[PDB]
Amino acid sequence: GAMKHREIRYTDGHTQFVGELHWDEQQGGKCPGVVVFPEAFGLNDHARERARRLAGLGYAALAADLHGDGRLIDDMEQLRPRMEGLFGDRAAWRALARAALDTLVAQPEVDADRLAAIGFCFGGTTALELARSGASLGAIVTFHAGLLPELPEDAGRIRGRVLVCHGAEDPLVQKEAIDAVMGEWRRDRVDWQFTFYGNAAHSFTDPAADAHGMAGLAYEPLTEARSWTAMRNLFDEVFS
Repeated sequence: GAMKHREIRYTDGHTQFVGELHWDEQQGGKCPGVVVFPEAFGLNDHARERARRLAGLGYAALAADLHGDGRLIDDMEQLRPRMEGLFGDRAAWRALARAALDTLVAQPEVDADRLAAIGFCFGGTTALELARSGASLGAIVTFHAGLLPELPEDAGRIRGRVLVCHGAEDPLVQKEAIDAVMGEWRRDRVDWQFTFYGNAAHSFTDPAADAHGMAGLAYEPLTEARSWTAMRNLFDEVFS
């Protein structure tokens, strides 16, 4: 195709964010938009590449900034404090996620009636927070994402179809948290799907995972391909 990208600067009113929009310049009219939330490191090459791949499918994809000013956490001691600060300030967490969605919708390439969010690890958790906020999203797909309970007011506010792609060997996802979210989605009759991929642990979509913290984080190319296909099948159902 004619894949392009451009820097997008946006804000939640507190923080200045720097994302990246990927799109196919050959596409005719408005196309589905996908927000891409990265791992908790922040907007990195892994997330940019997934936005690029989405543009190759005919979407307009915004790789989102989790931290502000495009900042990329490389000191692993800083990861947990940032994530826990967002766990304890769900309003601020949802505001930065909603700012990314609003910025995506503001782009001339994007069909506001055909929107999705995906996320990797903490980015997937972020995508589910965006769905729980009641944002207008047709589909949400998570990849090796941590899960946590809803807020009470979130009941019935998920409006899209939900697909969780989970590594069955992932030590970082709490089994009680899986039970919790399944229970929320059963109660509210969400159109939800949850796939256990037996081969896979945490970070199974990242070829660069095999560096990090060894056992528990590992690239799994078969699960990467299968889960990407499952995402594409869901998007085709919702968007075609």
